Amino acid sequence: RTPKIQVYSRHPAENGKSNFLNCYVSGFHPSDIEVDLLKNGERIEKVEHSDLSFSKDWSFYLLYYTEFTPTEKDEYACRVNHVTLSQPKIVKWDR
Amino acid sequence: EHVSFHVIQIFSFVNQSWARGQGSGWLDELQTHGWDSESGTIIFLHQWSKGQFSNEELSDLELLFRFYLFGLTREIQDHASQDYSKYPFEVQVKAGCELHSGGSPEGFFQVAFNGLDLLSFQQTTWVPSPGCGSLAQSVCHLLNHQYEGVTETVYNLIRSTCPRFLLGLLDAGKMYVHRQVRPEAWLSSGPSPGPGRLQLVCHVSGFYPKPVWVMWMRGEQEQQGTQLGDILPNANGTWYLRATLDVADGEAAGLSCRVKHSSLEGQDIILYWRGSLVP
Ligand SMILES: CCCCCCCCCCCCC/C=C/[C@@H](O)[C@@H](CO[C@@H]1O[C@H](CO)[C@@H](O[C@@H]2O[C@H](CO)[C@H](O)[C@H](O[C@]3(C(=O)O)C[C@H](O)[C@@H](NC(C)=O)[C@H]([C@H](O)[C@@H](CO)O[C@]4(C(=O)O)C[C@H](O)[C@@H](NC(C)=O)[C@H]([C@@H](O)[C@@H](O)CO)O4)O3)[C@H]2O)[C@H](O)[C@H]1O)NC(=O)CCCCCCCCCCCCCCCCC
Ligand SMILES: CCCCCCC[C@H](C)CCC[C@H](C)CCC[C@H](C)CCC[C@H](C)CCC[C@H](C)CCCOP(=O)(O)O[C@@H]1O[C@H](CO)[C@@H](O)[C@H](O)[C@@H]1O
Ligand SMILES: *[C@@H]1O[C@H](CO)[C@@H](O)[C@H](O)[C@H]1NC(C)=O
Ligand SMILES: O=S(=O)([O-])CC[NH2+]C1CCCCC1
Ligand SMILES: [Cl-]
Repeated sequence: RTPKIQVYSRHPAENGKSNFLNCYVSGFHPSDIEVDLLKNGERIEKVEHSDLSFSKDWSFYLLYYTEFTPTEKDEYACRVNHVTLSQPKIVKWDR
Repeated sequence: EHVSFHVIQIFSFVNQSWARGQGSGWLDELQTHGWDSESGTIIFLHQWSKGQFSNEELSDLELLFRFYLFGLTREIQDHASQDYSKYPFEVQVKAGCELHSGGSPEGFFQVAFNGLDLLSFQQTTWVPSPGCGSLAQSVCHLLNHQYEGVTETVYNLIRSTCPRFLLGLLDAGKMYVHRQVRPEAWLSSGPSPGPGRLQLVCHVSGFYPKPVWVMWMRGEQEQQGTQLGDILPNANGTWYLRATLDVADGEAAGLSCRVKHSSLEGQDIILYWRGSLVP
C-alpha cells in the first residue's frame, strides 16, 4: 500500500516564532521507507520520529517532528520514498 | 470504555543471514515501552511504565522476550534458507489484551506475513488464517506440536499477565491518563477548490483527550458541507484536527469556526473567517 503523507504545524505559524513541524506518514507496506523533513530542499538532521507501528489492517504508520521557525524566505517539506513510489513524493508545508 | 495493551513486533528478513527486529508496547494509542534490540532490554518511556510490577517480574519478562526472539529469528531463517527469493519478507506480530466494560479480559495474538493474516491464537490452539494456505498450516503445525509450553506461556501471558499489567499501568499513570489539555485553534486557507471558490481551514491542535467537536458555523447554523479530517498525533500526547469547508467567493463572510472540548469547560473557541475581507 502506498504511503499517505500529512504535514501540519503544532502551533499557528508566526514568522520569527519557534514551532514544530509534524509529518504523519501512514497506510504503507512493506515497512522499509525513507522519510525526511526538508529545509530548503536539504534534509533536517535534528528530527524525532515515533517507533514504527501498524493498524488493524497491518499497514504501518510513523510520526515525524522537528523544531522549526517559519520564515518568509524558508521552505519546509516532508519527502517520502517507498518501494511503491517511482520517485520520492514531496509534500510541502504552507500557511 | 474498552481499553487495551499491545506488544507489537516487526521482523524484516532480508536474506538467510540478515534480519532486523523492532518491538514496542502500547496502551491504546499511547506508546509506553520500546525495545533496545542490541542490549535486549525494555525501554520504559514514562515514570510509570513499570506499572505495578516488581523489578523481578519485569526482568523475568525481559528474559522471556530474549529467549523468544532467539528461537523465532533463528527457526524462521533456518526454514526460509530453503525458500529464498521469498526474500525480502516481513513478519508482524500483535499480542495483547483488551478489557471490556464489565471487566472481562480478552487476549489476542495475531501474526501477519508480508502484510497478510498468517495465523492467530483463539483458545488453546494456534489457528491458521483461512486465506493464506500451507504456510499458515506449517507454522501452526510447528507451534501446536513441536513447541512445548510456548503455547501455554502465550496463554498465561495474554490472558492473566497482560490484563494485570494494563490495569497496573492505568493506575500508575493515573495523573497522566486522566489529564486534560486545552487545544488552540487558528484559521488558514486550503487549496483552491476552484476559480471563484475558497477552502476555509480551522486547525485545532494540542487537545487531550481525543474527543473534540469542531464545526464551521454561520451564527448558529452548522454548515453542512464541513469536512473533518482524521485526528492526527502531535508529539507529547496531544492531538490535531483540521475542519474544512469549500465556499463560493462572496459567501465566506460571516462564517466562523467553533471548537468545543472537555478541557474548555463550556468556553468554546470561536474564530471568524477574515480572508481578504479586511483591507
Ligand atoms: C520461540 C519459538 C518460536 C516458534 C516459531 C519459530 C519458527 C516458525 C516458522 C518457521 C517456518 C515454518 C513454515 C514452513 C513452511 C514450509 O512449507 C516451508 C518450505 O516451503 C517450500 O520449501 C522448498 C524448499 O525446498 C521450496 O523449494 C525451493 O524453492 C527455491 C526458490 O527460492 C528453489 O527453487 C529451490 O530449488 C533449488 C534451487 O534452485 O536453489 C534446486 C536445487 O537443486 C537445490 N540445490 C541443492 C540441494 O544443492 C536447492 C535446495 O533444495 C535449497 C532449497 O531446499 O536448500 C539449500 C541448499 O542446499 O542449496 C539449503 C541451504 O541451507 C541454503 N543455504 C543456507 C546458508 O541456508 C541453500 C541456499 O542456496 C539458499 O539459501 C540461497 O540460494 O539452499 O533448491 C527449491 O528447492 C519451496 O519453494 C517452498 O514452497 N515454506 C516456507 O515458505 C519457508 C519459510 C518462510 C516463512 C518464514 C516466516 C513465516 C512464519 C512466521 C510467524 C512466526 C510465529 C509467531 C509466533 C511465535 C511465538 C508463539
Ligand atoms: C521484542 C518485543 C518487546 C516489546 C517491548 C514490550 C515491553 C513491555 C514491558 C511488555 C510488558 C509485559 C506485558 C505484560 C507483556 C505481556 C503480554 C504480551 C502482550 C504478550 C506476550 C507476547 C510476546 C511475543 C511474548 C514473547 C514470549 C513468548 C510467549 C514465547 C517465549 C519463550 O517461551 P518458553 O520459554 O519456551 O516457554 C516454555 O514454558 C514451559 C512451561 O510451560 C517450560 O517447561 C519451557 O522450558 C519453556 O520455558
Ligand atoms: C544480506 O543482506 C545484508 C543486508 O542487506 C547484506 O549486508 C548482505 O550482504 C546480504 N547477503 C547477501 C548474501 O546478499
Ligand atoms: O485518545 S483517547 O481518547 O485518549 C483513548 C484513551 N486513552 C488511552 C491512551 C492513554 C492512556 C489511557 C487510555
Ligand atoms: Cl496519547
